[PDB]
Amino acid sequence: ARGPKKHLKRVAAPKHWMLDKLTGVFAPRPSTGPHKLRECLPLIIFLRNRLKYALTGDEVKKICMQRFIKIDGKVRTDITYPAGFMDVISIDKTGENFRLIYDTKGRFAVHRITPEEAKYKLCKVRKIFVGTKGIPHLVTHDARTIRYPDPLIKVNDTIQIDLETGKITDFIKFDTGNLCMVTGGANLGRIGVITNRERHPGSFDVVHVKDANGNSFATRLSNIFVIGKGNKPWISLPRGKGIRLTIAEERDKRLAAKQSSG
Amino acid sequence: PVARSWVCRKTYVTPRRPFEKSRLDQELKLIGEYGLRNKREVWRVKFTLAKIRKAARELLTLDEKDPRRLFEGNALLRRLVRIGVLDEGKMKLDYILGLKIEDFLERRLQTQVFKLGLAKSIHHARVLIRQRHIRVRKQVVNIPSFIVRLDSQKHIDFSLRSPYGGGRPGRVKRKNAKKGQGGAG
Amino acid sequence: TVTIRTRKFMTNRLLQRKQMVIDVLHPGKATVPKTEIREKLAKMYKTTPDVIFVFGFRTHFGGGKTTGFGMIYDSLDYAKKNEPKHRLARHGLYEKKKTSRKQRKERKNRMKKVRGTAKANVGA
RNA sequence: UACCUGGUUGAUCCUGCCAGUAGCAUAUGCUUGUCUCAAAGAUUAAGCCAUGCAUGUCUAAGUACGCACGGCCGGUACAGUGAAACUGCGAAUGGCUCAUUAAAUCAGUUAUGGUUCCUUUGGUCGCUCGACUUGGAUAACUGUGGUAAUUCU
RNA sequence: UGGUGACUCUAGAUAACCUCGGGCCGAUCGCACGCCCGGCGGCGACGACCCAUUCGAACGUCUGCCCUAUCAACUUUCGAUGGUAGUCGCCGUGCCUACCAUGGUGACCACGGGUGACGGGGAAUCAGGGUUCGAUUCCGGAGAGGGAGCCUGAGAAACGGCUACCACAUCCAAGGAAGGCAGCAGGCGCGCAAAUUACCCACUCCCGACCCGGGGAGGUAGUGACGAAAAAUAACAAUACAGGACUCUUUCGAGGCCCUGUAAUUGGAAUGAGUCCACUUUAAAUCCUUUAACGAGGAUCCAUUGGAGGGCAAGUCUGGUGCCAGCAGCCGCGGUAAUUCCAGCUCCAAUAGCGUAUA
RNA sequence: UGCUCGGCGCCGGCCCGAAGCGUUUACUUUGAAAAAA
Repeated sequence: ARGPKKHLKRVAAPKHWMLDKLTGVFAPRPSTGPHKLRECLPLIIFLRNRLKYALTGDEVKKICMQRFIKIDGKVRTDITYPAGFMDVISIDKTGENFRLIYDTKGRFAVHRITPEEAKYKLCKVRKIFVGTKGIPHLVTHDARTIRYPDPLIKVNDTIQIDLETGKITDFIKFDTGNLCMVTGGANLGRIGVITNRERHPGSFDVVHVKDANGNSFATRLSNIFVIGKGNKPWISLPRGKGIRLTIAEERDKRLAAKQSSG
Repeated sequence: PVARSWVCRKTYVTPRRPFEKSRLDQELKLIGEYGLRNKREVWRVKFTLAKIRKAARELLTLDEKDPRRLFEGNALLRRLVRIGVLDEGKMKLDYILGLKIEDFLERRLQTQVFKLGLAKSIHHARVLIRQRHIRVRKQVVNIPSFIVRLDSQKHIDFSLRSPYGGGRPGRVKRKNAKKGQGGAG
Repeated sequence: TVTIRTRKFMTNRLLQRKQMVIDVLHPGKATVPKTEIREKLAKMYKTTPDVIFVFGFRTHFGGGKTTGFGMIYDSLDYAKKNEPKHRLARHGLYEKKKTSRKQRKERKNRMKKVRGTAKANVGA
């Protein structure tokens, strides 16, 4: 081609979108934003599928442009605004709030939250930078540039940032024994405790994280998020709590739910 | 670029030897007591049974106490007992290999209608199924090649809009009554 | 004779409207037109029958149960605000201009054959 | 479903081939009630095209002295709608085809610590030590012309 | 100060430079209106050097591509190989200049030629092992007759942008103007071979100053026996009669209630195709479904295709020509008693499908 | 397979953990990375 692509095919989108196959030949291509193309969730698909508030592409424009939506405490007007991991969705007229977190599988899930919980946002540092006059600069996962942070913030540290102001409130150091979140890949959306990390020079570092049920796995360093200091999470967990519960006992619990329902 | 499905598969299959005596005699026989239209229906049934026996063959190829084998086998025997071709006591993994075409054709809707005593003959059962006279859990069914589940077996009854089980008389009895009252005076 | 039961009732209050899924139960008769469906739905929800926009009615095999959608607003101006135009045309609230898109295409071409205020009179 | 059958001889065993058997997708022929999907100028011609269409765009927030409409007490400018035109935006997307191309393209994996990036997001934007608003050019418009004609001037 | 596995990294300090074809340090516009004593205030929109981020693009590293020896040596200072110094390029590099040495690849198949070669994700066949195709909706690459060159713009060597060539080709008062359907429909040419000069932005997305406009992107309809899926062409009752199912008469005879089967004997029960009202669907219809009024006794509301010696399920049936006409994928059937030719009857195979030729 | 820093433990001392290193290959086994259909 001679330039950037402005179109997205319906089957070209990855699986975590969870779309259909006959209702359209085109998919909603998200606009440029803080997050990458593969891991994102636009407003249009979330509103017209997860909540089913709008049934039409004109209807989702009517539900969006009337300034009833809050993203990181700010009102937006884009229909293809990329809202990825650990983002807050607030609706003032309805009265409920949502936070964008992964499910136990490779997809996003809805999560109703209390409003007083919707005042801070966890962020993961990408790099530590120095400004033009010795000013320390910080880059989060949503590219939120923060000036003058704490000196105990490193490359792979996680911080708590207030939504209404944008200042550093709390932070968690990266060491073994902390509760962990995994974002990205086939092994995605799970809760565990970091126990072992080895270092590879010039390669991708792999960490070893033990599950609370004793399950063992290993993922890359770039797909590691910290959501708690030790064993207590700072964020309220959804139903399922990231165990990667195995197939035969979703079969067993589905038969149990069917016999209990009658 | 269109929003099309483009997915299909053949349901029947043709044998290698077209002209023969024996297998022709058994398929003509089973059409004889089961009342089938043509050879393509039993070709579809044979293809489905060959698929499920092939799937059982690579299921039994894998070793014992394997998770996906156990899960696929439990799901397959649960499907086979819920369609009614097996019985609830004999749940074993290799008894799928010991069933034939008559077990598949027993759960046909025509056989259930004929053995339930609401039809005279199997041909009468076929023409009455094709004429939409049966409600199955309050649902009008037309297709004769219908698989009846074990739990959906006691709900077979005449449809409420049929004149046989109670309802308005059709075109012909109304015509006979009209010509009778016309000729009466 | 003909009854309506509510299903999947949800109140999206920000749109000043409520959504619900319509099934129509009627034994041994034709497909029911939407007028008395709207009247009975409005009588069920204690509303006058003017803010209802039902669409998409399909008939099952047998006709004992026909599915559909159900829609209610709170005011006529809000129904005029966020609604598809063809539903208003079915209800007789909005009318469109009757020329085809081909005639508009050659019309726009005939304006772009000139420049300036000649576009105002070359295309009548 | 891990399959054969007829054919050299006066008759018998073998190499061996021919021909039947089943599917796949192209044309054609015969024939034809219902209904759900659904391919379709690719193989010769990436040969030639008459015609009609396929890219346009305004909110409260860039320019409004077109009475083209239109509100009054009109006088310390502009109520409002507004064709047209100036201005920035995209026109490098999408659609069709396989003519070239044989470590070329492409697939998996890697690096740019050897470079760029419209727009969006976040920050930077009194960090420098020396006017209570500056200037002239062009539209649209009016009027005047040549061409056989153009989205000509 | 801070970081990488690693900087000639970022930051810090010093001396200057700082391009008139010229880096920033707001001479822009709307909304609600105000406090204090002329100054002082919020919510925005637009623009803006610098970064990181986002869509990416670009050159690279390792591994994997059809056939051919009637392709055995190939490339070289008209750069082939690398070193030094530069030019250009957004950077890295013979990408290219000036000087150097003769280098680099090959039997593990280079070099050369052909390909009925766009590649892959895939499709058919498939015990296992394999063979063939992939133009084709997903991804990436190439071009818009073929080369060449260029403006604008962040991003184009763009062709529904421009310039010159040849080939084709439109109009003309003859001086000159105007061209690229391998886009949507449609025409010519070609061939065994391939559809309407239709409706609409309503659904899915895309562009724009932007809820509001536009989009042959697409959706809808028709042509459509490419192919796939479901699925009409009747059954019960009594009479046409060979006797079995069980007991008996040496055998016929009888008990015979399920009888089983077939004849244009009769009888009622019915539903569809179609004719159409309504309703539904839809931008509006058509399609499907529901429902009125109709609508079958040779249900004339009439089912074809190749065959009947063997392979290979099906008449030594009848009549006609009698090495001629012909049949026959192969054996072989025709010379005056044709189980194969040509016609009528019956029968077998699949069934709205069947046969033939090319791979 | 062992020789500079610190840990579950106890009164200059034992054990454990660890900065650092402790023959290359194929194969075997477990993980990540691995577009959708």
